[PDB]
Amino acid sequence: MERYENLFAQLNDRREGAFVPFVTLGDPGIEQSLKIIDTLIDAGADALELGVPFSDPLADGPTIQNANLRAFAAGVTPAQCFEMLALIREKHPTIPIGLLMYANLVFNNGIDAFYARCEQVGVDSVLVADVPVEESAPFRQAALRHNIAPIFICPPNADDDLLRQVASYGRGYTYLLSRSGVTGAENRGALPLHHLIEKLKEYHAAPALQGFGISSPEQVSAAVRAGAAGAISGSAIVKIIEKNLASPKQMLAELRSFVSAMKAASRA
Amino acid sequence: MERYENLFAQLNDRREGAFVPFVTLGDPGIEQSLKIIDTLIDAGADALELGVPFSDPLADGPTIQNANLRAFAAGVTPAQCFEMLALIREKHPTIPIGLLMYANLVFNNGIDAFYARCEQVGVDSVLVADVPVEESAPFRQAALRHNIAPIFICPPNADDDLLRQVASYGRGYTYLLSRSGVTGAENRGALPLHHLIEKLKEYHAAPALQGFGISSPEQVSAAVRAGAAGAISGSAIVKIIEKNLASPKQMLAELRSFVSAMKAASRA
Amino acid sequence: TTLLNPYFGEFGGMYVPQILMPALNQLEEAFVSAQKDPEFQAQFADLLKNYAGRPTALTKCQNITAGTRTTLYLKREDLLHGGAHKTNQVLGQALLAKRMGKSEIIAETGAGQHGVASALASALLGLKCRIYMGAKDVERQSPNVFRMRLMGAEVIPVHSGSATLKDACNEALRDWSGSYETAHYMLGTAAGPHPYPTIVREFQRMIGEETKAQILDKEGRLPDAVIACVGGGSNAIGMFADFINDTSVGLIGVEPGGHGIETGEHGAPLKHGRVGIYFGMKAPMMQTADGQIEESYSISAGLDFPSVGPQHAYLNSIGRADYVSITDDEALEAFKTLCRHEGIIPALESSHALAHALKMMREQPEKEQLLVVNLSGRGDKDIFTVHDILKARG
Amino acid sequence: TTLLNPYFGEFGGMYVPQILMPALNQLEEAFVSAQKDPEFQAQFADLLKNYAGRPTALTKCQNITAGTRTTLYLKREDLLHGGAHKTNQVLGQALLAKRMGKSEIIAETGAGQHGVASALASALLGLKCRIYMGAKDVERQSPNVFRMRLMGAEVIPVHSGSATLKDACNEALRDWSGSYETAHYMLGTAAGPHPYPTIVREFQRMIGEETKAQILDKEGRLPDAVIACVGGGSNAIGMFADFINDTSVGLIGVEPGGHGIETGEHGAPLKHGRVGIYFGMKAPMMQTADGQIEESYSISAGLDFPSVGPQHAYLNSIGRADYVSITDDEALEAFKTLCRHEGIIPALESSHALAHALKMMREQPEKEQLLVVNLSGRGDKDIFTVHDILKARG
Ligand SMILES: O=C(O)C[C@H](NC(=O)Cc1c[nH]c2ccccc12)C(=O)O
Ligand SMILES: O=C(O)C[C@H](NC(=O)Cc1c[nH]c2ccccc12)C(=O)O
Ligand SMILES: *Cc1c(COP(=O)(O)O)cnc(C)c1O
Ligand SMILES: *Cc1c(COP(=O)(O)O)cnc(C)c1O
Ligand code: NA
Ligand code: NA
Repeated sequence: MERYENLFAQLNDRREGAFVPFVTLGDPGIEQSLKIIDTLIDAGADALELGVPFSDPLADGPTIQNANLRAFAAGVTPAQCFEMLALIREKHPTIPIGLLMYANLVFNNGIDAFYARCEQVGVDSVLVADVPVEESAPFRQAALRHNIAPIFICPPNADDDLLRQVASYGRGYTYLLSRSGVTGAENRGALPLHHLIEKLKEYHAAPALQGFGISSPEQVSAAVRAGAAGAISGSAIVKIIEKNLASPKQMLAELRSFVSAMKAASRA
Repeated sequence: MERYENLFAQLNDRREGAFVPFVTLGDPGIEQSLKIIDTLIDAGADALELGVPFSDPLADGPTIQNANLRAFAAGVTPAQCFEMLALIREKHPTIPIGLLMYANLVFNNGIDAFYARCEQVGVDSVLVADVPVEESAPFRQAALRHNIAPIFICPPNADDDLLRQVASYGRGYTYLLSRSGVTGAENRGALPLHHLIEKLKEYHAAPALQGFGISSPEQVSAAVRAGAAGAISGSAIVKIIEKNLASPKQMLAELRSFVSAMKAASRA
Repeated sequence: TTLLNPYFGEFGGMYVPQILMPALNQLEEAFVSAQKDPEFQAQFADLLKNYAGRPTALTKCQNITAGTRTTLYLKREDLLHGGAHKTNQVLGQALLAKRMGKSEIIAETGAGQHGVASALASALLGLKCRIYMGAKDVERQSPNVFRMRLMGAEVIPVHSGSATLKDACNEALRDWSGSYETAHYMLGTAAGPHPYPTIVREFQRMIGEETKAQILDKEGRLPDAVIACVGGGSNAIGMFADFINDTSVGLIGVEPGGHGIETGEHGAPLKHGRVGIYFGMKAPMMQTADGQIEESYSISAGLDFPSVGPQHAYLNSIGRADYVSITDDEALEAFKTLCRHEGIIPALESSHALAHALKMMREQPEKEQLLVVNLSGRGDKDIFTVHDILKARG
Repeated sequence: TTLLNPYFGEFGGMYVPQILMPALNQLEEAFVSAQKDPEFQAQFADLLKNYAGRPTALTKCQNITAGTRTTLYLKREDLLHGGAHKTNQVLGQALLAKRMGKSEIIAETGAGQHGVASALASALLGLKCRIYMGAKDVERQSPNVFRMRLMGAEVIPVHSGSATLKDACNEALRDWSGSYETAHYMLGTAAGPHPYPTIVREFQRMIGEETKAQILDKEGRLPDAVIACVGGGSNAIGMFADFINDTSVGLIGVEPGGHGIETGEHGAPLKHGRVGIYFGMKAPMMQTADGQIEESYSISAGLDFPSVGPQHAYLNSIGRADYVSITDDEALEAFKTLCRHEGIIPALESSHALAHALKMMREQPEKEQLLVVNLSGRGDKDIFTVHDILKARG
């Protein structure tokens, strides 16, 4: 399908950036997670990035480590995540849905089979956190055979060859990394990204979404001003979950308030 | 003095063997030990062999190890033993008194001084358990300067050179060892000693007293029949002490009975 | 793009987040440079000789083989400084880190030996060392944790996941993802992303080089087989490397069979796991049916790496090396046997290799065979474990 | 009458009950015969090389001496099989026992290392080994006791006297007094009646022979001083022997000062005891004023022999060797220092020698001096002791 392309076209017609929250599917349980996701959309999310719980999430900081742990505490499996994804798509036909995966879960029972399942449930993209461009070939090929955009991370010091490859290989959006390290809400990015952004446009890369440390509305408006198409916030969203486990209602209200403010920062 | 020579002369005039018990001085306390010693004499002991408690009695089996431990439990020191010896001599002017020492106690504060103290209290001989003939020179010389007989052990396999040296170096009596190993009442000697005895007489050695494992009257009469001048019993006497600690009276009676029977076996 | 091939057949690769690729490429270039640099080689040789105690002895065990036609030698990595073979490659990696200008070392450890080794090398060579260790393993390896600290290293418990070695592996990579400009990740086995499987083999290959010279000296020919336990694969590839081109020499790798393969409680991914992608490489892994990584189980705490080096999976696939497993009880019997008959207390890791050689001998006692077992470490550390088990028996 | 002189000046001798003299004379004759027998020498050399791991490394410690004009090397007996130098001489004595046709070994031990060594040598060489150990020491050396048993030895607690090493020494001699026709007494230090001080030095002198070759190789000259701890005297006389005729080389022996000499709670009989006769020899002893033998006290359990070899008392009297003491706290500081700065965990016994070398360095940091410390053993065994003390502090 063309969900990201349609989105970015729409937002550009409104001079608006994308605001894309991340959560782990099934955190803190399946029913609550589905409610969390509908709340994120109703509050203004332009797309979703969704994690499938994995035993060893070696690119994630503690916040998302713990989201995975809560989801495993609820017995969440990849098959259950695919059932969730199908239901989310059935409720929301146009919003782009990207998965955040680790390689073993994609390769496990066949890379082509994993991408075919993504296409069947109506997922639009897949970022495999531990597959660098050098190892990406079978992943990007299977993604594209099944109408799934393979997403690549562009590190903030990426050299020219890397920029060209990320431009050539990715589709849907380019994940523009704010800083080295692992996911986390606390550590803000100290790097000027205007240059990477311009070079990405030069090479006709998919539109850039900035991520890592994106935790406040001002960072959303700054990413857009630097030329990115939008921003992704995950650890900050997940901390709202972690803080409100004892009150599901307050959890949804605080998620609503945060997403609303983040999305408001992206508007012209 | 000439106490052993006088004794052996007397016994020979009666065709009688010597019966010589051993105890540790001060076991189980000084007053009881003095009573034990007078009982041994009244019951018929012809001479006494007396141990000074030492920390590391490396030629003694458990029975005498424990006698030393009891004596140390009562605080017995070598100075107290010398006071005991003086009192025993003051009560009994002719009975020969031999000490069983370890070398450190003799060398400690001067070998000559130790022998001079023995002469002052009226001791007749000293057997230093861990001084073989090869190391005996300063010991035998000091003994003889102070009218103390140095006693040597003749092992049951002693070769001819050793027999000659034991004959030449010892005085008073020759300690005729029943068997290898360490003191103990239980293990009886399996060696014919008639040959060593004859060779000792041939070399004009001091009269032989058989010791180690001597625990019954029949062994006393057998030693005499083999040509020894007598026998020494120690572990068997010490076990009577060990068995009767809770009844000092019964202890003395059982010592009396045992010594009486052992001495009776030595009579023509 | 790399200087050296990151794959052994289908196995290996560099499956790390893009942010770590420059660290890997830098390390590979420094390693290739160091391997041609005679001053680096002389410095490594000097530490291995005068600090670590190389060469190690090759001991013939005639009491064990009496009455059979097996002759058995043990390569004595138990006599290496630190008590296990891991010391060879940490010295090499510490020198690599210094060649690259790095002042800090990150290392993961399970049973503690890799932590101790990396702490000693760091102490000797002036590097600031921090070690990650799953909290369950910290609790059960109090002795090793204190050794690391006495040697100046920082030991950081890891409470995520299963709180054991794989979770410490994750944590080391997370930290390195942010600190690679100043820190070198001193990985503890011949596994993980290229170039580590290659570096760790090359910095362990003196085991087999010395074994070859020693057996030719003493027997005038090569072994019929060299046998080594396989936790992650370093001691075994160190023994096997120099013999790979000697086609008559059998290479036997022994994985922990735990309570028995059929029970599922084992640590033998190479022969009984399923290929997956994790810890930077494609290789056979202990994993659930859905693809979650699981722990390896062994009576021996150091055969805990839940995967296996990609070079072993490759040598197995082409049939140049054979891999078998040995159970806890077989390893324990071999540990007892070596103590009583040769006066050498072997690590329970290494006892898995010895146990397989003893089966080769006892199964066919009149087969003429010359075997070398890599005695990868000493078993002082295992005395309590063995005691308590035998106490549960008498 | 003997073949060799049993005395070193006034010290030494054969003060045993007459029944043991033939055992001593037999052992001396067998030793003299063995020392001229090239087949015995080749057999001993072969075990020391291919079983024990000789020669051991000589390690320079530049991190410790940085900023001073001391260069320090450590002779690495910690890398010998068994983890301590005692392995050299038990192999030699086991061969002597076999040369005499004996099938059984008796040995005493305090901290357990001599028991472990005698059990390993016995296991390797087919001898039935029984070990005496004071019951207080059995209780505090559970690890070593179990190692002895895993190696087939019988361990017999001794409850007499103070139930520690001297009482086990007594018990070994009692047993030998009855069993010498079938058993050899494998005495654990360079002390006791002749010929043991002489045999044990000769079966340890490879330490100093290798040290001399190694230091000439590396520095082109002999050390200014070689430094070794003194429990009973074997590792020290092993280091010192080959240098005795090199008059420029200082020989420094370090006894345990315990809580401090003035406290009386120490283990330094050579410099602070009184000559006595015990355990078959005339030598300085820990003893009461009345002549009862007493225990040595040290934080290190293996510096417990309450006397000292007669050759040391002799070398001290003529002023060829110097003897000093080091307290528990000084030894502990040296143990910590070596761990942190060289990545080597030394036995607390050996830490007494290192501590004295560190004082030589720090007292006079611009004196040019080349020192060798005999690192007699590894300190894995001391980790808990050190931990608990530092815990009592923080
Ligand atoms: O909050 C952000 O800036 C977004 C970022 N997380 C994501 O973009 C989703 C995510 C979860 N795990 C990974 C691993 C790699 C890339 C992205 C992710 C974070 O938590 O720092
Ligand atoms: O009972 C005996 O046969 C006497 C022998 N004891 C002695 O003769 C006294 C003794 C005590 N300690 C020693 C040491 C050496 C010789 C003699 C003794 C014994 O107990 O076996
Ligand atoms: C670590 C260790 C092993 C297992 O690791 P490998 O990388 O497979 O060699 C085996 N033996 C000992 C003694 C070890 O310390
Ligand atoms: C036994 C031991 C010692 C003390 O005995 P010596 O006979 O004086 O050498 C010293 N260091 C270590 C490591 C020991 O095991
Ligand atoms: Na494994
Ligand atoms: Na001493």
